[PDB]
Amino acid sequence: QISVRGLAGVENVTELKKNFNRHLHFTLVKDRNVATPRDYYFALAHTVRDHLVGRWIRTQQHYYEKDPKRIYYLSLEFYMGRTLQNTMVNLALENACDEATYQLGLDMEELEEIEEDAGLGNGGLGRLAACFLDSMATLGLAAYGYGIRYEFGIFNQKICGGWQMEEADDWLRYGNPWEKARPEFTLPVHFYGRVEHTSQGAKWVDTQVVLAMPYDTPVPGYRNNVVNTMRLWSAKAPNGGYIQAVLDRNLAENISRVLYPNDNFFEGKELRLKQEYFVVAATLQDIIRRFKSNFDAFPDKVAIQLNDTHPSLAIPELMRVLVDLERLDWDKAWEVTVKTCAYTNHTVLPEALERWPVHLLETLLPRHLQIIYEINQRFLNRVAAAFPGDVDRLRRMSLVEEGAVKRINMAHLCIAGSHAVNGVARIHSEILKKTIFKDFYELEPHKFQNKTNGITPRRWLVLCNPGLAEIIAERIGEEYISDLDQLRKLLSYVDDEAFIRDVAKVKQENKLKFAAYLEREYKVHINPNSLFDVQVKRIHEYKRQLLNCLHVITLYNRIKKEPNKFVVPRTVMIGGKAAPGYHMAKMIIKLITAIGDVVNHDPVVGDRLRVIFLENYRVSLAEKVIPAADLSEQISTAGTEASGTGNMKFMLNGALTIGTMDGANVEMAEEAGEENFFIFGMRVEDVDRLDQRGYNAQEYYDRIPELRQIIEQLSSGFFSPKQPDLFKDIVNMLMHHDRFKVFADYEEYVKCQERVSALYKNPREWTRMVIRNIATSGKFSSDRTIAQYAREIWGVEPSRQRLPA
Amino acid sequence: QISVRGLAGVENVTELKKNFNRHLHFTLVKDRNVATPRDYYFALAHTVRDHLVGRWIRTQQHYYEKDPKRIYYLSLEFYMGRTLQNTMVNLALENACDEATYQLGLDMEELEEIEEDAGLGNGGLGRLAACFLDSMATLGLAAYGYGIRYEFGIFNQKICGGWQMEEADDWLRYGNPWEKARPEFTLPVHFYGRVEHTSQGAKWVDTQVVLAMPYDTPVPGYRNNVVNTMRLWSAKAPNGGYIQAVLDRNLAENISRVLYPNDNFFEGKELRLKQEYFVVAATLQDIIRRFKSNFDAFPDKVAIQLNDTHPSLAIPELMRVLVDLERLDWDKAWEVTVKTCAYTNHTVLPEALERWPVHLLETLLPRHLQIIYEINQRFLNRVAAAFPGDVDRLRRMSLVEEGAVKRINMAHLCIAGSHAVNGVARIHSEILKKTIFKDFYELEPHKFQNKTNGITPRRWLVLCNPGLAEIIAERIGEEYISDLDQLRKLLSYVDDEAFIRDVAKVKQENKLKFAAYLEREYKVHINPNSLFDVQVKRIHEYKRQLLNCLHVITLYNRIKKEPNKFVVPRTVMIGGKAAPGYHMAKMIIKLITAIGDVVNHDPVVGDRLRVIFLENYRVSLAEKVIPAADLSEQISTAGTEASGTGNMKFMLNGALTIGTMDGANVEMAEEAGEENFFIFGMRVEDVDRLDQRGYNAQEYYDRIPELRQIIEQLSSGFFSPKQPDLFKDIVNMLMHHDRFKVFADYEEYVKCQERVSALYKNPREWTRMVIRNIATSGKFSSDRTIAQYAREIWGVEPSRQRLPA
Ligand SMILES: O=C(N[C@@H]1Cc2ccccc2NC1=O)c1cc2cc(Cl)sc2[nH]1
Ligand SMILES: O=C(N[C@@H]1Cc2ccccc2NC1=O)c1cc2cc(Cl)sc2[nH]1
Ligand SMILES: Cc1ncc(COP(=O)(O)O)c(C)c1O
Ligand SMILES: Cc1ncc(COP(=O)(O)O)c(C)c1O
Repeated sequence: QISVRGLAGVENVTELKKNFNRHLHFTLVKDRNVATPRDYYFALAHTVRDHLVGRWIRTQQHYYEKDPKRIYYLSLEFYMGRTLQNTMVNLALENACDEATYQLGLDMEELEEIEEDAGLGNGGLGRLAACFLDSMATLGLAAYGYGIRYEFGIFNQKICGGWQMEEADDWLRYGNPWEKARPEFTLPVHFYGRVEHTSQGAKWVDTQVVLAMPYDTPVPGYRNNVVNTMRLWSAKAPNGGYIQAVLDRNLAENISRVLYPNDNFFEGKELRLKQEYFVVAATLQDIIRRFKSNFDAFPDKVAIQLNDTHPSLAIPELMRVLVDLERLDWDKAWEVTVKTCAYTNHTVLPEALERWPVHLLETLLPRHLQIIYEINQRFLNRVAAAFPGDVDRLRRMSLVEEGAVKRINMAHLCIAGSHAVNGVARIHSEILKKTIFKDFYELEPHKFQNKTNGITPRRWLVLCNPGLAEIIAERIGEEYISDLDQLRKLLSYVDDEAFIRDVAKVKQENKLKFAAYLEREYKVHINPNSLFDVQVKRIHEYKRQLLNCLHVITLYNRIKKEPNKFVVPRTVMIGGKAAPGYHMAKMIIKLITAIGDVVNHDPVVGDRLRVIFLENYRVSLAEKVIPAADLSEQISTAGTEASGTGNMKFMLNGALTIGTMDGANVEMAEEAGEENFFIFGMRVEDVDRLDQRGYNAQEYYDRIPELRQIIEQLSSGFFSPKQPDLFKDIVNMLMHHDRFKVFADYEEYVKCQERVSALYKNPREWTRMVIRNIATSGKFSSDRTIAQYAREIWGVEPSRQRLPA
Repeated sequence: QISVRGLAGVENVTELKKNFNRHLHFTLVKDRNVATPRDYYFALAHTVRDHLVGRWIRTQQHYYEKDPKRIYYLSLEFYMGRTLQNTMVNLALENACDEATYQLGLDMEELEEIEEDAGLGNGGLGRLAACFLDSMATLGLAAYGYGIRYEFGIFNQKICGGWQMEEADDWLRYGNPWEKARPEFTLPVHFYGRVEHTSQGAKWVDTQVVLAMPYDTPVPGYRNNVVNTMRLWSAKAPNGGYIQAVLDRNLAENISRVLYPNDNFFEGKELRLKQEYFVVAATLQDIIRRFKSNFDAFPDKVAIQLNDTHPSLAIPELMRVLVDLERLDWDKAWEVTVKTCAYTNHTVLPEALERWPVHLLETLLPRHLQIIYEINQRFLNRVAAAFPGDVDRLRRMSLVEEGAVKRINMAHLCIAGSHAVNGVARIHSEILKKTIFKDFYELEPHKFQNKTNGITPRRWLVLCNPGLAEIIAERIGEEYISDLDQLRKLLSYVDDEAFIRDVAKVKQENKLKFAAYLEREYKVHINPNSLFDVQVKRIHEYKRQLLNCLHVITLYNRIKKEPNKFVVPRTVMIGGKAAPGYHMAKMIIKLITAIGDVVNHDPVVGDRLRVIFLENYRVSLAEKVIPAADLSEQISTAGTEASGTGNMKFMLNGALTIGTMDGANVEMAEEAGEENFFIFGMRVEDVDRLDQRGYNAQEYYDRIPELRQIIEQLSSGFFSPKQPDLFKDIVNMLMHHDRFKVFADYEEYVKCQERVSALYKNPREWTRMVIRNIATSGKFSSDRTIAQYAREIWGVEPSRQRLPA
């Protein structure tokens, strides 16, 4: 069996079994005769959960007495996934549980498949939060994750008639064994009301209260005995007629009901604003109380990291508390606030920027608006002094945006109230300084940093790709698991026939296992001897699933033109959710399935090309498909993807990347060598030049016969005979309203895809290049990222020293 | 210590402690340093809960293989109270837990005070359901309780400015250690839709589904190793825009949200009808499936007991299922149904009768209405044949009621679709036959029975009055605990000086403990050397808390007239909830407090009379005040209280009763001797005679100067100087619209109260009479009642044989 999954200690197995059987009887109230695989999964989950407890108590108590600086990671999303396997891995219990369940006549992997994702995020930002909690525990940081316990996470996606359908993600249906309710640490949050300016200052009164009930989930570090805490707040009513009043409690409880499924788009829903304030206010009460267990030392004991502008109200909230309740002078309080807070920016796309209507803030959060105006005044006073007479800089830098409706720019608030501002990869971090926050960079250059994203090599290697983890371990030991730069040592195996063999063998095993999953779960058949070409990520125009579609159609039309000409077989897989209200994204999902309907049923094509849409892409599913992937599609328009992290997943798991010089793709290529990446298309510079003279898609259509053909297939109704004009909006958009310049990268992309195939025809040289990629993915460990946060922002030293027993 | 609470086994205590400490660590995730009394209560609850599990599995499996007839107790209410103490008592674990907690430095009674009531009932009917589940387990019956898991039970009553305020009863706030969720046994219930009459018969289609999620609570028998099941169903949504759709799931989930606080009043709310169908449909699916694990044998394997008309839809539901889904012929199905179902009637008051609008049933439950019309037709066909040409009997007996709005009489449906119909005490059961269901009794006399109510001597003696239980045990052993007629043996101790001493000593201890509770919990001071005179029960005109008020005012006015004349000191206590919309009941609560405001602050009165309103009367509080009570107020207007059961509580716990010849008061007096009860006022016969010539309260006012005085105190504003006419509605009602003839029993009552005092001045003879009452309360055991149900209705033999280990 696999040594990286640890020891199956004889007494450990015995004890595991005993405790499994104990929970089944006492916790589940079952005999082996009525018990289902779900009961078996939960008995395991409880048994495994018990091993966290001693460390969870010991860790938190150890922070109480060492009194290190506390890091508070505020996020509206934690995209956690399942936790059974992760717990076993970080606790060295995996092989032991596997044996114990084996002796009881159970298949542990089958049991793991019953666990529901905690899918309390939308995409990258949400998952980064999750990898970050993991890496902070593994680096021995006294770090707390602080969010919302959504009753419903990211919608369950079904595909019906080729179309996405949304169903509620009822993830707490059968209970959550991993969380611990702390109803005794419940806290009041206030909304609405108004401000009384009197004698000991301002007073926020006549508010409506919503209670915040914390639920704590354990966050285990990798084999270091550290167990940190994720605290997620749940909304509760405080204590028409009686019945209606009792039923109307739902209204306040709706605050924590459901994750907003808008990935990188701003919607301006009040219920969202309530969700943001809810998490901010409850969290800060916790931070202060725990601090108190004078505020000059506050930034020496407290860091607040803002995952985007979503918890940006933490800035006026802290000020409110310090000034109104603690009665600090404004200036004192503001020094404290800025040194406490730092802000992570995740995207440059204007429509994802949070700009809340002033009337809304005035109504829901009156005292916060006042405070925000006062912040603006003093901040623009600073601008004016540093740049005398520069009036336009003033209106550009202003927290307040003028227009038919006045709004507050929440990014501006964050920069003003934070000592550090970071982007999430080098290219993105620089553009913040150069253009989009150029003015702020000019006022305070020292605020601006880079922290290039990362993924945890626990989840994203050991967990999901134990076969790859094992052949690496066979060569270089297990230290790389929490020291991922050691993967560099694998470059020395690039001519090693055993390693070349094993790497290819591991990938083929992962492909077989994925095929089996699709057959099991969907009765979908995929050609195992095909290049698995995978684009998985949220469905957006900027991510250009449509470019991928153009290519797929290109391959189909080329096959039909020259049927007799050999092409490398491909299974092209696309997966990802569209926001329920983004019509275009939903049209693109349908187009993917509609291409499959033609392509996958053409006898002339047979098994040399398949196109399939992976339903319900989510963390658990990523862990299945990514280790199976040959080609990693990372084809955003240059300038549009701040970083990405799926890109990193694929690199770590033995896929080659086809991509643009966008986001962290650039650094990955730098790390591996551009010779070892399929880089294509416009650079940022070329996109800009095209914007200066204006993007005319018609030029590209008039000069490329293959593209012209595809577009006429779409228009004429070749991919929807029953509904000839089904795809007119997509055609119109591409021809006349394409913000992401799909046609401009078509040729370079198709050519680059030809090189991909060319290489794939040479298995040895494909695998050698893959080795060059794995060996060089170390930079993309989230431990690396978190240690830069710790040293460059939070001002804490990380550590991988074991806590005792 | 107390031997009736069992043995503190040395290894048992050791093990208890171990397991207490185990749960505190693994279940509560606490160290002894952060732990609160609430954590300590839950560690105990888990520790004690573990002792049910083996018996719960063993009991249910034993029913599977013995395959006895299953009893299904359908009730919209189970008024359970707390379960920690009850579990320890029935498991002989009380003294042991007390010692174990003692060795850990904890007071177990203090820990018990943290447990929230399961207050999922309103009053008598709800509590009878609870005593019944207990007695069925103790009699070894394969009995299932089937109801609704209300998110909110009976409202928490606060008193503010003398007025009742209602607050949500958030009883699941900190978790329910006692219940076990069975989400895997979730079931669909259908609403709305319409009927297709085709080929394999009718088809109910286009329904809206609400899921029913069962939660199972253990029901422990008294020391017989039996643990039966209470199954309570919780409403769940099945799987505007996305967000609103997810939020709109609340609407269906509102079905199980809150108990309707209408005690003995019919309101006609659709949400109520949904609650009734919900419980009926989910329950019957369970019954059928479990039966299947041909339907001629169905009544030999299934009894359905209907606790009032609330689950009366079980009758058309069973028919629906048998006919539409199982495709039995109508007649076959109807024979099955009638032999399965029996109906318990709880009140004769017309306004508590369920008569649902036909339009409502047509809309929510179309197929049920059809079936109900068909039932009516065939049933009235039977009437017509048995009573040819009797047309008015036809419209009187009809399930269908004519009027501006046509309704279905649910009582009529129950009698028609049930093989037995019972009242809840002898007098009530006879009046059903004589008058109110005279016509049905004449068609089918053999259907009509009596089952006089009872209370469990576990909860209502051993649990709540361990001191009384112990001195009884000292004389006659412990067999009486499940064989309550053995209390008769105590009549031989009526001249026993040790027993007389102990009985009085026990009561004084209970009074001290109650005083302490009021001082602790409310800083209310009561004179311990006073006669404790207690009227506790739901606030209603028929129960005549106002008569009690007249008396209290009488005593105050008599004191003030002759200050120097000795009177036996009294603390008069009134407690009970008013329905949020019953204005008059709410006015009566205020009047009680307002009398206290004058009386309790008159220096001339000092501590010789106090009037206090016991806030939040509920099962746990009954267990505190009833063992403390000297005088038990049971003063309903004759003819109006079908049985009562609080009356029985008081008799069992050493109070004397002042009462009318109403409900089970009559049988209690018969059991004890009328010499041993303070019986007063009109009998049913006198009430009737007064109705024939018309009740004129003015006569009573014009002939009784003391009454006249009190009424002028009310009118003139003596009990509300700030608001002189506060009590005008109460005055007007009593003078001109009194349905319950308060003035007609005033004189007899006041005189009878004089005899009460006369006796109380002779402690020995008071206690001897109390002995005569306790000794004769055996008939009022719910085991007795349940065994009559088992033998006379269900057709099963009860048993007190131990199940093994
Ligand atoms: O949910 C937990 N415990 C509760 C406590 C409770 C209180 C009242 C009623 C029932 C229960 N049952 C539990 O399992 C729980 C224990 C642990 C240990 C963890 Cl590590 S994460 C975690 N959650
Ligand atoms: O609530 C119980 N067990 C659950 C099972 C579960 C499933 C998923 C997630 C967490 C948990 N925790 C429990 O305590 C539970 C066990 C028992 C034993 C009883 Cl007797 S009454 C009773 N309730
Ligand atoms: C489920 C899920 N969604 C989104 C992402 C981010 O991927 P990308 O960088 O391709 O948008 C990841 C890594 C993932 O696990
Ligand atoms: C809390 C509670 N309410 C109501 C009742 C019934 O009492 P009564 O027969 O006096 O209405 C009881 C016994 C009780 O425990």
